[PDB]
Amino acid sequence: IVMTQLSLSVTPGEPASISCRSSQSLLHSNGHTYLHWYLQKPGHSPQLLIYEVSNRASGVPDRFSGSGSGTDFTLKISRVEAEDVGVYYCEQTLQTPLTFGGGTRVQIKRTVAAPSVFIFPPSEDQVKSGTVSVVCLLNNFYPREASVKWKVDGVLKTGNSQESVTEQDSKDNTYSLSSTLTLSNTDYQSHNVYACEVTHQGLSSPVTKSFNRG
Amino acid sequence: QLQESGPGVVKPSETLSLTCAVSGGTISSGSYYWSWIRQPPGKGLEWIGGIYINNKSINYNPSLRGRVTISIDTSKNQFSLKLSAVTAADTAVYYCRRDPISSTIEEFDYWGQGVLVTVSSASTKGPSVFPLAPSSTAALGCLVKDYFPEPVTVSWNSGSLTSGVHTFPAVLQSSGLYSLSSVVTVPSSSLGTQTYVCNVNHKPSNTKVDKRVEI
Amino acid sequence: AVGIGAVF
Repeated sequence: IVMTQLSLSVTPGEPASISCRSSQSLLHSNGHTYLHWYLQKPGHSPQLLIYEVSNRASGVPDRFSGSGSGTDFTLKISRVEAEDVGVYYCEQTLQTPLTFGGGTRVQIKRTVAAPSVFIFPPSEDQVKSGTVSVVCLLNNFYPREASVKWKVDGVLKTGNSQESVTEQDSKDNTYSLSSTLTLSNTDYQSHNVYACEVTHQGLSSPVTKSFNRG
Repeated sequence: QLQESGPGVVKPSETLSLTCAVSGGTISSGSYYWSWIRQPPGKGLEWIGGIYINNKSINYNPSLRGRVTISIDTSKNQFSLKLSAVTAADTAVYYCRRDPISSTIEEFDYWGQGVLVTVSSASTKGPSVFPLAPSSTAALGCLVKDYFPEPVTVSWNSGSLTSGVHTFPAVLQSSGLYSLSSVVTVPSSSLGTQTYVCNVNHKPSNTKVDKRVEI
Repeated sequence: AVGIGAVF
């Protein structure tokens, strides 16, 4: 038994509908239908919004509403704002095992914004201990799709970097990305130019930030 | 209401033990269904198991049945979770939750704040903090490298600098240690007008590190 | 959740 619910890009002030489908009917012989909706904001525990298909929990604002039947259910946000951004989960409590849907992420849709790009050489503190970390920062961009390519003396690098992206910013609805290129001290001192090349649809051409070692 | 307690780090193939302290009422109440739920970092919610009143009405997720046990201790007003043969897939935030069995009782549930459990052979270790030196807008930051386990918190100027700060999700390196960066973008004319200090807190090692960042 | 059909 499984519940079927991914990202939703929503213009602020406009309505949002999140769908949940169940493999089995969630109607109990007692007449109740045990489907509920949660919102999990980033860095928080989940908060109950709607219980038993259509009832708001205590203190839940009226812009949230629920509807559905048997195997098909829909959560509605009347006017989406920044405080509604997060992951929305449906859950059934008809029977054990209790089960959650996979989640639906709501993100605020905005106009394209190109990243500001910065490269950081390894510090002299770190090189003393035998490792070099080169960091490339992509700041406040939209949409989330971005490509970072490291080049060492013009040569493409693979398998030697890791990156992560922030959650959508609350005020400008942008993303930011940090990528770290890791090499040994010996391999770092063997090359000269270190560059991070950034491709993003907010730019007309790939942007490259680089430095010369020393 | 509810507060989870855990060991922090568990070695792979060993047993994870958690407890949830219940307050404001007895765990034996027939008004509530008590659950353990977990969430691996960046993933969805998973129900582990739950209990109604006592140990004769415990049920488990089929994916965990035979590897988990849940128990109640009415003397301490606690319920507990025991998960054996743990792998990296069991690294997660673990929540306890209280559900009213009927809206006739009340119209809200309660979730604990959750406790992170990390499954790894790595040793608990505070981070090394390196400056990301700047050299319109300028960027500076701190590289928080080779710590274990999660989490670290990073503030800037003791919390007086919050606008324009980005603290990124940590990455898990092949060494089994974590690394993250925290950055702030400032007007280029702000360079030198005040000090920029990152305050790195690693509660698992009970360590606090401050690093002034400059050109 | 509010409402647990599993106990009924």
